[PDB]
Amino acid sequence: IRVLPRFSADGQIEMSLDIEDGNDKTPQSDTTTSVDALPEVGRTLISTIAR
Amino acid sequence: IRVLPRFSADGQIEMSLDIEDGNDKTPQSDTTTSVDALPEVGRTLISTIAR
Amino acid sequence: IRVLPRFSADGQIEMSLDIEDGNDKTPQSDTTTSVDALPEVGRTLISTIAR
Amino acid sequence: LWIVDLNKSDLERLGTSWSGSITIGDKLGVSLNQSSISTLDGSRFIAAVNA
Amino acid sequence: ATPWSGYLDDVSAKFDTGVDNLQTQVTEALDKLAAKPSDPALLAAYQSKLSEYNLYRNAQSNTVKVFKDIDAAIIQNFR
Amino acid sequence: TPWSGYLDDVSAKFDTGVDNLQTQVTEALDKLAAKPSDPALLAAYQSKLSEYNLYRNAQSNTVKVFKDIDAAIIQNFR
Amino acid sequence: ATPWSGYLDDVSAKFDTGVDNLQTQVTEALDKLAAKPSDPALLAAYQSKLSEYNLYRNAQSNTVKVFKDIDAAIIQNFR
Amino acid sequence: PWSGYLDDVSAKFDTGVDNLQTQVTEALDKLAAKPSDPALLAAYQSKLSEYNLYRNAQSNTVKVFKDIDAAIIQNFR
Amino acid sequence: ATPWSGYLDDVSAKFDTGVDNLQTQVTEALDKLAAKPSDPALLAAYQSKLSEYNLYRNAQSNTVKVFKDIDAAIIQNFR
Amino acid sequence: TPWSGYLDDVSAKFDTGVDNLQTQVTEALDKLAAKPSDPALLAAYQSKLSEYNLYRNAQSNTVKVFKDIDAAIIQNFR
Amino acid sequence: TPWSGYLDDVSAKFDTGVDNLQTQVTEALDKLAAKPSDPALLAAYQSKLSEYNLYRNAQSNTVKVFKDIDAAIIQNFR
Amino acid sequence: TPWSGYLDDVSAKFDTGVDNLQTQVTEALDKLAAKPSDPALLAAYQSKLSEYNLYRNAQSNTVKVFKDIDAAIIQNFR
Amino acid sequence: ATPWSGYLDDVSAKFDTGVDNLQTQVTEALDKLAAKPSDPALLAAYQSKLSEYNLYRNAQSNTVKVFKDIDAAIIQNFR
Amino acid sequence: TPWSGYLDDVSAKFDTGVDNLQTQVTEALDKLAAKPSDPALLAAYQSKLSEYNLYRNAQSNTVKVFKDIDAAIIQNFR
Amino acid sequence: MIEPKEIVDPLTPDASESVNNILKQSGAWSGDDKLQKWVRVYLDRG
Repeated sequence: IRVLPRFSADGQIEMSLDIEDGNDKTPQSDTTTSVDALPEVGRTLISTIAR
Repeated sequence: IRVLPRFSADGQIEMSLDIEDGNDKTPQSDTTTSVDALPEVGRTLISTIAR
Repeated sequence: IRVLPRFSADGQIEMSLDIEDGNDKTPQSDTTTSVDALPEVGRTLISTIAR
Repeated sequence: LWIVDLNKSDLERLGTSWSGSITIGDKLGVSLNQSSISTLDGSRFIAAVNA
Repeated sequence: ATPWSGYLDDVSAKFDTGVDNLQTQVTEALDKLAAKPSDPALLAAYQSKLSEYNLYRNAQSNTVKVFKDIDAAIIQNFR
Repeated sequence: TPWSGYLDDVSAKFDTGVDNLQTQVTEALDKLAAKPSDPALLAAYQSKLSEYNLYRNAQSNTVKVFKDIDAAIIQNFR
Repeated sequence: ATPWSGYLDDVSAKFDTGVDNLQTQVTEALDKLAAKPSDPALLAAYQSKLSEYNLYRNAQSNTVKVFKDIDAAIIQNFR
Repeated sequence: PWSGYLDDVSAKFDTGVDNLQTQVTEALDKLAAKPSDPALLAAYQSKLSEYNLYRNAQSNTVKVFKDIDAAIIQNFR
Repeated sequence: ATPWSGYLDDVSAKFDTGVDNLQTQVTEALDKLAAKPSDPALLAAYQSKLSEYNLYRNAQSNTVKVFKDIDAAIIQNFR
Repeated sequence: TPWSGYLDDVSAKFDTGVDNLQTQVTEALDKLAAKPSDPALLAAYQSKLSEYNLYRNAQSNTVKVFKDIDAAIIQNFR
Repeated sequence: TPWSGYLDDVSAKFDTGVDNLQTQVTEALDKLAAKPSDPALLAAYQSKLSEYNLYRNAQSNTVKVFKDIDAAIIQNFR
Repeated sequence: TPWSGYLDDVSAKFDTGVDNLQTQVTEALDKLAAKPSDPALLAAYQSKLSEYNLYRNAQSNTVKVFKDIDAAIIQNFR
Repeated sequence: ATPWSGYLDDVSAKFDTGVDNLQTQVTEALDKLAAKPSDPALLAAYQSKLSEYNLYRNAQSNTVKVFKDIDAAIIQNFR
Repeated sequence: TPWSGYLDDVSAKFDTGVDNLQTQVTEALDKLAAKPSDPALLAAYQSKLSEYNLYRNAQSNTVKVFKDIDAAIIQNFR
Repeated sequence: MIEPKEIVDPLTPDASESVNNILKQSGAWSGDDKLQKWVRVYLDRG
């Protein structure tokens, strides 16, 4: 996560955000035990501004 | 031996001297206690001025 | 040997002298009898001025 | 210039280790403190002593 | 930001996406042959996979250098 | 309006001179990358990669020489 | 529409149109040999065809490279 | 800060290649841990060569704009 | 983690852990056989084992050479 | 170190990047020299020596590439 | 030292910018000369010599640039 | 001249690893040649001769691989 | 007196005085080998001396070239 | 005498080393051809011919190594 | 979690005063030695 916060005059917080998360796209292996035990989440990236 | 001599008025002799003396370092290799009748001496370097 | 002669009125001869002499290095002379047959005479170099 | 070095050291190892294997009835192998297969199909024990 | 990728990156990646799964096939066939080194079927399979992999990596690395040598030749003339 | 000088008119002759090489190179590469083991593919891509090399070297050298002729004439206006 | 061909393309094409039929002969040979691998009449023929194919491809490539380097050396002197 | 025209024409390349200045270091210190992995070697080759071309093209462009300016300034006199 | 290891060490260890205990099996079956050299069961065992150990070490050393070749081919293209 | 340039930093990355291979190969050599006919010792040394070879090659080529980049930039100060 | 100009200052800032490279390179030179077949000594030398080369080139172009600025200003006194 | 480079050292390690083999191989030969038809001498010789063969082969290949590591570094000094 | 000698001469001669007598040792090893080419201990001895000599001459001449190029680039800025 | 180079001197050291092998090997053949089925003759010829083989191969390989040293030095005069 | 503090006073006991307790309770001590005294005296006493 990268962020830069700003204080509004109205008691609001504005932030410019960059978010990246997931597991990595390993080439090494896939196998039933691995898929069974360890969740495949995606991998996702977002960049935006919100207040 | 390298040398440069100078004659004092007092008959003192002054000279610039440097001396390298020794034997060649052994080749990291075998020898016999009789051959150690060919004796080790170090490798020494001296450089100075003397009167 | 290399030399340059100079005549002095005192009947003295002056020379600048450089001398090299020796056998060439043959440290791996194989048989004992060859060394016994041939004298080792160390490679020596001299440089000086004399009258 | 005086340079001086001094050293003392005292050391002691003493005791024993063990491992082994049995077989019962062609039903059960047992192995203690071996990563082996207990391949012999017959009882073996191995002490180790050092002093 | 999204990871920056150039023209040489593009050219290189075309091979990786061109060989769908070779990159993992050669790992599985190894774990198998290693489990049973003396079966001719497993040997005959692994010989093929390892050959294909070797040729893929050579053709990739040569092509990237050929392109780098054109770009470096053009940039010299800006002077 | 897209403006073109004399050097542009020069380099453009090469681009129009090779009708489709620009495309063929990419097509051949995309084929080969799918099956990097067919000798007919490899031999074709070798030939068209090297024609694509010589094309652009000849282009940039010939564009440079005219710049040097022009700068030489212009320096004498004083 | 039809391919632009350079000069090197013409050189390669001389080989391709030189061995009129070898390209397919090799494949047919392989197909039947693989159908019945233990026949020395099939084997004795396939050995010849495969060797001819190897030499053909090799000569073709080596030739192209030589012409490439002659051209490159001439072009360099324009600067 | 204060920044001339040449500084601008330079910074154009920096802000152009967003992340390569980092990626070459991260690829390097991955590879240095394990020099014999083909997947690390094949990546590093392309990143390093891209960085090379980047620095060369930047330096030649700044050189040319300098010499256009020096040519004009020589005529004020 | 282990004292150190490159990618080649790993490829080697994959065989050394793929044949779980063949090293000790062969090391001991010899100590049986030598003490009564003329028993046909003991012989047939030792034959079957030593053939496995042979093929194992053979394919082990060949695989390392092929990966060293593939790496050298890429490192050479950096310069 | 008294002083270390960027190139030194690059080389040191490789050195500190391989923990102990420098000595591992040295020890393996002496072991094998003690029993030149044991298959296990042979199979060990083949691996260590190959790894060492690749380490030195990769190390030395990078330094050269970085030298040429700097030389090219320095040239244009003129 | 007794007298130094601005160009001398610009120059000296490199001679003190690199603390000891001036000796390190001569040191490594004879370590290698004693045993020119040691890989570690070779690798150690290659980088120190490259850094010495770049140090001298970078030093000299700067002094020339400053000379040309000063000559250009002095030309206008008349 | 007791001068011995790194390659000389690498080779010497084998010479000093096989302390006596160098002569055992000749002792066995002489006593075999004294009576060629004896199983105890034949069985001894075989086991010594093979060890000497593998000794000299590992000795020479190691030397060559080191030489090929050095030469690839020295090439980059330019 | 002693003959005059520049800086490059000195950088060269640091090798000829560093490798104490290799230039003699190689000719001795060759004169012994030519006597009986089929002695394993003589072939094994000569291989090392020849390799060391080769490397020594390479490192010497490459270093002299590098210094000659560092000098010419300064001498060019005098103008 | 005709002009002879350093490579000629090196080459000739071998020939003058093996004083008589050059002809011993021919006489052995002339004899063996007379009665190809004499084991006393065969046992001699096998030895002479093996010696000749090793002699010629050592000769050529040595010459080539010196050619490649000289070529590598001559390259840098430029 | 971070927890800074201002420091104005030296340690109590001294470093040396503390080290000796550890050394003696460990048995690592060597000032009992018949010989190293000649040197150690200059370091500890000075």
